[PDB]
Amino acid sequence: VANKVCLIVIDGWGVSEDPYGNAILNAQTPVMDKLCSGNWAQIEAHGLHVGLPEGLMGNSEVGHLNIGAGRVIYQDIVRINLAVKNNKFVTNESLVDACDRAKNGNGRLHLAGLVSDGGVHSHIDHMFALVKAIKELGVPELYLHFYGDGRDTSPNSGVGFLEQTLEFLEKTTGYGKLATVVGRYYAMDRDNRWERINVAYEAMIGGVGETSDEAGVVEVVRKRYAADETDEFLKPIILQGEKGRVQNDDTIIFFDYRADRMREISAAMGMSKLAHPSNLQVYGMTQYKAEFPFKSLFPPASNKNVLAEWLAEQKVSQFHCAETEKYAHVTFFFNGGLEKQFEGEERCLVPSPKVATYDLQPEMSAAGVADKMIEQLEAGTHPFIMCNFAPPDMVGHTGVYEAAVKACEATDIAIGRIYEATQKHGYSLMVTADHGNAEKMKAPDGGKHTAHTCYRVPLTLSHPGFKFVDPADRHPALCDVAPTVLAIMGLPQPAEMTGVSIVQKI
Amino acid sequence: XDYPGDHCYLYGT
Ligand code: NA
Ligand code: NA
Ligand SMILES: [Zn+2]
Ligand SMILES: [Zn+2]
Repeated sequence: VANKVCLIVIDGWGVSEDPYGNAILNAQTPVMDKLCSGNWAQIEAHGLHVGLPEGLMGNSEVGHLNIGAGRVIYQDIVRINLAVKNNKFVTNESLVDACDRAKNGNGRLHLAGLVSDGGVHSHIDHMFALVKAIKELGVPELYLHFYGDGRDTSPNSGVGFLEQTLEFLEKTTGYGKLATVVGRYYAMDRDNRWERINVAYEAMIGGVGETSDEAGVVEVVRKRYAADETDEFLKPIILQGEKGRVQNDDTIIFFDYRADRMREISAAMGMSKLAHPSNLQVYGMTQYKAEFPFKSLFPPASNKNVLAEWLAEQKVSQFHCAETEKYAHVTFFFNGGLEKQFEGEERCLVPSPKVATYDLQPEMSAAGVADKMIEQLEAGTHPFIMCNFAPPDMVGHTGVYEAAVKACEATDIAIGRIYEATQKHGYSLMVTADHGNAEKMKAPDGGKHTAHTCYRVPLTLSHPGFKFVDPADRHPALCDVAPTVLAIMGLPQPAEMTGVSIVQKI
Repeated sequence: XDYPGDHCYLYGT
């Protein structure tokens, strides 16, 4: 190790020149006023920069995940939307596997999921992309099982998604058949009400429901609407007869990317007085349960060699410290979104104060976090140490402006104490944040702003031997923090960290 | 919360 490094992650501290309701600017913050000058950077922590949809604010779990990982981890929605945009379903490994199984087997494949543009559990565009790719892959026979929404979309929008689907299958692809329509109340239960699931299950396997066809099914639904039965509660409609049922040896893909409401129906298929079809293989758009044998079209990012893992692999010990409210953020999320502790990794939990709301004690336990970090700097055992400072975010969420000011003052004090100890004991200090919050405490109306923001966050560096630079093709972002730490420490960067170091050694 | 990038990461805390 060339340089020992102390990384401070402030929680909810963004960079805003807009002074109204700006608890950071208006707080006495003389330490960060100095660290955020000269050689410092401002990096992105929201939206596509951290793998979230464009325009979406950051948060603690995304932010610590990206900081710790040294790469953008793409949230399911973005990841699948990119695959659609770039025509990547046709080479998706698991889709090719599902299609090869059908082509080498009985030729029959099924798609099943929530058919709307709600985007909470699914999107109709993803189902359309799947049909196009399955057609291109040469699957002989494809059936669709349409789960009516009415919850993430309006209760009488389903007939519009049904018209879109029928027209798409008939005239755009000329391939694939609608086999079932049933409300999400039945198909997508998550409360172990198996009498609800069974309605959808028997429709899919046994054709239990109202018989219809392409010419009549929209009118069936309109009659349901007129009887005050809306999308979420549609009782089953059965098309194509027995051909369209899930039968022995069939293959099925569920295209929802939200696991909680897919666990029951997918388990019923993959593991009532009807005979259960045998030798089914089930695929999910994403992982629904690690305990399931199902392949996923978009399995979890493997997240090999996040910073904590990599330091342990290089035989470098490390320290992670937070107070209670952010302890999961510097452990579970920082380490890649799982509960794993690495060889040589020491953890430190500072108790948060026992108060009804944190605006009552806005300094929370920042002083105690600083005390523990200073102790580690004095010992010098760990070449990498990091902490989180909770107050700006947690007091920010109360909406109380003057409390947020005091939170930022207490955080600045704590940062200065750590800074002075890094200079005495030979560590370089880098200060960053996981997203903004306290720089925007008031809405334009004067009312409270209790949410995260889309502002950039600081990245500071006390070592005078390096200069900040920008990436060639994009703004710097949280994915660049761990690469930059490793460069300052003189350590190698793993290939899996596709973020870049944004310093150059002088 | 079950895997990095699942739906709970859209809002977090
Ligand atoms: Na200030
Ligand atoms: Na705020
Ligand atoms: Zn946070
Ligand atoms: Zn927060």
